[PDB]
Amino acid sequence: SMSNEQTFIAIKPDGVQRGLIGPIISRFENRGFKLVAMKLVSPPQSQLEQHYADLSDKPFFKGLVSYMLSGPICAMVWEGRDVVKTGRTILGATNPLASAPGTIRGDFAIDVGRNVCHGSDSVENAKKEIALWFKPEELISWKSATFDWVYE
Amino acid sequence: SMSNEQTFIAIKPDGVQRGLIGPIISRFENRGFKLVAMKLVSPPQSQLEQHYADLSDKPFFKGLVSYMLSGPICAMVWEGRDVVKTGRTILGATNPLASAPGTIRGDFAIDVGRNVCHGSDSVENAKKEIALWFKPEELISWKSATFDWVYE
Amino acid sequence: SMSNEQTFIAIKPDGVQRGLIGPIISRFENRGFKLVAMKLVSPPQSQLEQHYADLSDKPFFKGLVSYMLSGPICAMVWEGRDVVKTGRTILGATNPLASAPGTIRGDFAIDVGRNVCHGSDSVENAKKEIALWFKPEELISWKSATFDWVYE
Amino acid sequence: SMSNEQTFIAIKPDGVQRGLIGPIISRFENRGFKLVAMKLVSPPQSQLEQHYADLSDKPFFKGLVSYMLSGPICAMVWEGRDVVKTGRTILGATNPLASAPGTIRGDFAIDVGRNVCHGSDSVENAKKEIALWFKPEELISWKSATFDWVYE
Amino acid sequence: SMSNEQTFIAIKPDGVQRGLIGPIISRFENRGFKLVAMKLVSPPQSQLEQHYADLSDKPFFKGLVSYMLSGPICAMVWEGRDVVKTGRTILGATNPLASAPGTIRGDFAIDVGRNVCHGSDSVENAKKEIALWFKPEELISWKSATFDWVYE
Amino acid sequence: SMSNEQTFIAIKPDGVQRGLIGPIISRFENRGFKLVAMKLVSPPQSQLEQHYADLSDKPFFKGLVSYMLSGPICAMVWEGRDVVKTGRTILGATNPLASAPGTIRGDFAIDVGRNVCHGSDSVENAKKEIALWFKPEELISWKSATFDWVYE
Ligand SMILES: Nc1ncnc2c1ncn2[C@@H]1O[C@H](COP(=O)(O)OP(=O)(O)O)[C@@H](O)[C@H]1O
Ligand SMILES: Nc1ncnc2c1ncn2[C@@H]1O[C@H](COP(=O)(O)OP(=O)(O)O)[C@@H](O)[C@H]1O
Ligand SMILES: Nc1ncnc2c1ncn2[C@@H]1O[C@H](COP(=O)(O)OP(=O)(O)O)[C@@H](O)[C@H]1O
Ligand SMILES: Nc1ncnc2c1ncn2[C@@H]1O[C@H](COP(=O)(O)OP(=O)(O)O)[C@@H](O)[C@H]1O
Ligand SMILES: Nc1ncnc2c1ncn2[C@@H]1O[C@H](COP(=O)(O)OP(=O)(O)O)[C@@H](O)[C@H]1O
Ligand SMILES: Nc1ncnc2c1ncn2[C@@H]1O[C@H](COP(=O)(O)OP(=O)(O)O)[C@@H](O)[C@H]1O
Repeated sequence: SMSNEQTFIAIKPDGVQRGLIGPIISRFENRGFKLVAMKLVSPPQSQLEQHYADLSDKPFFKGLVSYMLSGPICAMVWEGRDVVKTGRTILGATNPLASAPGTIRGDFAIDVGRNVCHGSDSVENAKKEIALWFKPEELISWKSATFDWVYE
Repeated sequence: SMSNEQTFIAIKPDGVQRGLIGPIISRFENRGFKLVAMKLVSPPQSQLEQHYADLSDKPFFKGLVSYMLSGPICAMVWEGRDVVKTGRTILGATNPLASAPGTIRGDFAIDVGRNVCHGSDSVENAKKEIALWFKPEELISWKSATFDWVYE
Repeated sequence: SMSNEQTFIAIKPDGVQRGLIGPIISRFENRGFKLVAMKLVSPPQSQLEQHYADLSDKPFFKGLVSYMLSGPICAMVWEGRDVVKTGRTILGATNPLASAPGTIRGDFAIDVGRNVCHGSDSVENAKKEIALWFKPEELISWKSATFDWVYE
Repeated sequence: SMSNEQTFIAIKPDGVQRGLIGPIISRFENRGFKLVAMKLVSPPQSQLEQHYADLSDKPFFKGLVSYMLSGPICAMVWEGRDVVKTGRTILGATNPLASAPGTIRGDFAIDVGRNVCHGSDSVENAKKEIALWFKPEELISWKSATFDWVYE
Repeated sequence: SMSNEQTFIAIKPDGVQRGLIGPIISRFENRGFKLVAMKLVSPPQSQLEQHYADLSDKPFFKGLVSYMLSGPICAMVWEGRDVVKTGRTILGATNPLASAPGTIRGDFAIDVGRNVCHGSDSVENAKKEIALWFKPEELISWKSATFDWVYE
Repeated sequence: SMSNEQTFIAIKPDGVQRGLIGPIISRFENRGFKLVAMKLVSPPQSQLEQHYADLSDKPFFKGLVSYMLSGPICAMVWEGRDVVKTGRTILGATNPLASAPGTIRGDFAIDVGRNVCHGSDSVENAKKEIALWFKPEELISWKSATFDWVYE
């Protein structure tokens, strides 16, 4: 689609505690995507329950929210062509037992409840998650010096 | 299912000769598995033949045994949930021709007779290999400081 | 001194454009320091002139401010024992021509006007830079799961 | 099947511009393949048109040749068993959207027109591409010290 | 001066706990030194007190032995020309505050009591430490395939 | 001073044999220097003797020449401000015993007769070595997409 597509990527509290902030950012950075927003944050419980509002009936919802509250979160917005779908491919399968080596979860995660990172699963959910986690002023506008070498 | 499942991972003499001990250990270390036993050994021929007992009448058996005798072996025991199956996924296909990049054999190996590493193919074979290569006191009991961040 | 000492580290616009956000964060992360605040920001010219207010009489001041405005900045606050002095050691000499390999500038920078990163040179300047760049609510409070293994 | 098979790998101008010469070479070097020829060249227009002669009727042909002329190319010849097929697997799918993480394009590329690298798709085309890009005297004959550890 | 010199390198419990076994081994492996013995052990109290016998009058002696007992240790014997002196340089200064980036402690450690690794400080002390931590049968004799390329 | 200063960097046969082409290129590539010429060559004895002409009556001259003939050499020309002096700093001390970790020889070499790489010691010697190893048309003229972010 368009090279200005954006997605929401968040390093979960287990990824921060295990020192994976650098490696995870390098995966998207080396792929050619543009970081337009990033901040370390500890959101309230109500925001995390809204982020996972589609899973409010799951049995693991209560444990998921409390685990997302157990530490800081590195919330990011990455911009690039097909960055939503490609971003999920970089993260790996939701259950890292089903993820392939070379992906984030395939290299670092074991339990589905401790899968290190989060990524938007659709363009519409990406826009809803970006507006939920970031203010419009936190989206930084700039052009990469190698844009014409990453994109045709 | 059980987070205390154990598998036997061994760096074959070609992996030792090519300076791959560090990177191979980092594959399991960065994934979140616990190293409970490790030693550099040059095991006798009988132990290696007992290790590959199910392949005694294979055409490549004699060559496999002498090649496993041609250099030191880094024998390891890794502990973690589904470490047996996931460990095999980390190693890649037995023939690195069929292995995917991002795995150990997919990044370092070419020939099936020089596939760099070994991994237990099942839980029962893992217990038999662990008892064959390691004495019980050589398995170290300890608790990882990030156990609760790797497992839910 | 105290293990709660904080310093201000910022990835300059040249470091962001060249894709060094991941590697730089990994230097402090692998050393054992705790990231307590981080955000991607494009500060106004007045804030950057206050950040370098001690150099308002330098001939390179006008070019320094405009260069700091040419792209986004990854502003960070790292916490750890002697993190101010050790942080400068990790960055390297101000002129990367005088920096040693293994440091950030020793591995990535050439020109002093394009030295990729910034670091506070004293505890007092660190407190002034932290309050200048970050709001008090952006400092996230948490304890690393390996704190007792990094510190005695 | 034979260990003396050769393929032509070429780092495209976008790969050179984005500082990927080192990492791409390490992918084949760490796998066990032998570098027998390499040079940084800026070939004439007629050479690139012959390289993609089978795509002369494609609508993107003129733009492909023009973009391949816009910068230097790191032309290489790698030798090893099944190096053509395995080399293609290391590069990843032609469209980086379909490429897997762990491959070259899966880690570094996004656009099909900016897939940073090229590899021969067959042994016949490899010989034709090697004869087109290299003089026979530029292929260096040597024996790797770890040959007997890579191959059985 | 002789290439058969041996030193004792030991990854301390904090190094094991922080997932640094792989990276530390790669430091010596990539330099050209040969691993002739390695094991993951949890030594008794009397062995650690003999290891630091020269520091029995230090005030931090009791705490040092207790902390060295609090987790597993990766005991290693590396062989190479001037491996004792060069090994100390690779580890870095005893106090990580004085260590340089690029060394093990300069990249991973902060506290003197948590410097993640140990190395023999002399050839005489290396022989004493090797005889204390390893049985003679645990030192594997082999010839590196790149020996004639590491040494003249 | 001049950003178009050029130096001659060559990977010696031991560096090629030990699979160090990728990492060595990344040292100069990540620092921000521009690769303008590169080729894998097996130069004749006379060229190598002319390269080390100032050492003709040294005791190690004959051994140095035959060792430089024993394998392929990756000859390169790198361009950048103070690339000659900084390039030598990246390589480390001639005797890797005296070299610091973080440099090429400090991370990969042990013996002075096997110090992996070569670098021009002065600007005038660089011009003489570049003309000795490379034809003028083999030097590629191009502009890095991040030139204005590496240099002020
Ligand atoms: N069975 C489970 N047990 C515990 N946690 C789970 C389970 N399934 C999903 N989760 C957690 O809930 C989050 C939401 O998962 P979901 O949105 O369905 O997939 P994804 O987050 O990969 O798009 C996941 O990131 C995962 O950490
Ligand atoms: N056709 C073959 N030729 C040579 N060696 C082989 C062949 N098949 C298997 N081997 C070697 O024998 C070992 C045992 O193979 P097997 O146990 O069947 O696969 P895995 O090691 O993946 O469990 C392999 O690691 C491989 O190195
Ligand atoms: N001579 C110079 N020319 C251009 N820019 C300079 C020069 N000296 C310093 N700078 C820039 O001004 C910034 C402030 O430098 P200074 O505060 O003196 O050292 P540091 O920032 O390393 O503590 C530096 O980060 C550098 O990028
Ligand atoms: N639809 C397209 N649009 C733009 N460029 C393309 C397209 N398809 C292929 N190319 C370019 O043409 C080159 C030749 O493609 P092809 O030979 O079919 O794939 P491969 O290079 O993987 O063998 C590719 O490397 C790619 O950069
Ligand atoms: N002042 C101190 N406080 C706490 N621990 C110390 C102190 N000095 C040394 N140690 C510990 O004792 C060990 C032995 O120190 P020493 O042998 O003098 O240095 P090295 O281990 O570099 O040879 C060190 O590894 C260090 O962990
Ligand atoms: N004493 C020695 N013994 C063996 N080889 C040596 C010795 N001194 C130098 N050499 C080799 O000769 C080459 C030329 O040395 P020299 O030019 O003086 O240092 P540099 O290569 O750092 O400029 C070195 O790269 C080294 O490999």
